[PDB]
Amino acid sequence: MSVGIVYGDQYRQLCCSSPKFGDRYALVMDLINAYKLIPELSRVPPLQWDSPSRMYEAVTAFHSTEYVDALKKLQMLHCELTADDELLMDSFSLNYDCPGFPSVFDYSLAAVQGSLAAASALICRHCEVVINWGGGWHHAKRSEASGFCYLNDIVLAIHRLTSPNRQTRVLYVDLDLHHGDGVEEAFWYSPRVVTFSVHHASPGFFPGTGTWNMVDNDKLPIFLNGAGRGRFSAFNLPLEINDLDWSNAIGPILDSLNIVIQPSYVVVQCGADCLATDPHRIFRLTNFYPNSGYLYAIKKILSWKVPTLILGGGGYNFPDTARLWTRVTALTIEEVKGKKMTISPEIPEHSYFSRYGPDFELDIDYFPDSIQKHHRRILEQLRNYADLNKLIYDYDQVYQLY
Ligand SMILES: O=C(NO)c1ccc(Cn2c3c(c4cc(Br)ccc42)S[C@@H](c2ccccc2)C3)s1
Ligand SMILES: [K+]
Ligand SMILES: [K+]
Ligand SMILES: [Zn+2]
Repeated sequence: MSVGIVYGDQYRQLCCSSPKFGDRYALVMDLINAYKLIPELSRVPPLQWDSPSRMYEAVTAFHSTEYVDALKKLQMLHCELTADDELLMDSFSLNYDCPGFPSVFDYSLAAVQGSLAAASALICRHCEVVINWGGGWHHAKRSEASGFCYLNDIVLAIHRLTSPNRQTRVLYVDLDLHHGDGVEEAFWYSPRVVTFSVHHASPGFFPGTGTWNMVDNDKLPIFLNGAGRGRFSAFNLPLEINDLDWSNAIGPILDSLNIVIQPSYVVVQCGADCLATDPHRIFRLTNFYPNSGYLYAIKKILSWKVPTLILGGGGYNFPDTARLWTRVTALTIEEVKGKKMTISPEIPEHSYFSRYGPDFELDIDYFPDSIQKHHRRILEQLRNYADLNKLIYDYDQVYQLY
């Protein structure tokens, strides 16, 4: 019922203004349009503020005044650096892996604009599900920029998320290869927003969080999962993996969270760093139809009949990221609108066609205990969280999932 997608001319220009990603958003958008999926999707234009003060209020709802001012100064100055300017940019980590360029603030803000527009569309009940491939930056902190993430659109969108109903709870699920540290930290003390991440964790791997907590004692390391009343609310799955193993690792956890928490809204990060074709070469996820962990997770999330917001994020293989996200968009249309879509395995000729070689197939050119202990730990954590928040559940079906 009226799936949503976020795109616009200025949105296209500014989302494709990052030297790291280049024209990834342009390729993704052109691949959705080339398969004639745009007429099956409702346009959600990015949200604009009537005054710069309103934008400041919206952004600083999570971030700090000094950080936003420093990012604006970086954008202004890049359009040499003084010693004090270098010092201030280093203090906020506005360099190194987050380099400056003339459109840092504009692009980082456009991502938040799209995410907040999707949030408003979900709240107003205009769209059952809204999609935004220009956002999904889960590494941005209050007073820090990490992993080319300057503004955390996810945190602000979740915060923005009335009928009589009752207390509102939002379930965040992160499928990026890297840990959702920013969203977890933002809602570390909040039980209403339940943050879950599935990621790779190895020593020296960015960021190194979402795994066993290293402390100074002889006891075995444990998993930190919140504080105060937001304790036991942060869930993380660190994995050392193919589509089937990833699907079996994710399924029971997300089903248990949906059953227990009973959230009003769901927000999914679909960063494409887990693809086997990704240059990082960590996980072995694909985009294949016959039954891909991405598609399985998305379908199982959509099966809950809960309003959902899908975001992009990580991914360096722009054509294959576009293939994955186009398949995800088509499957969302099929699941929500109830209208099947027959995606042509041969990629239609379009603008960026030349970059989808050399086989020009929709499927990507790739030819293909820890988990049970993790399952038990997350099951106990979910039990503790449910008892802490006094949630009603049978404690029998959830065990049967595992
Ligand atoms: O957006 C992301 N996930 O969603 C990211 C994951 C990793 C990131 C951070 N990073 C890294 C490189 C790099 C080159 C530019 Br230009 C800008 C940022 C960069 S090479 C590597 C590296 C960094 C530091 C030292 C050695 C190698 C990791 S961005
Ligand atoms: K993740
Ligand atoms: K939390
Ligand atoms: Zn990533």
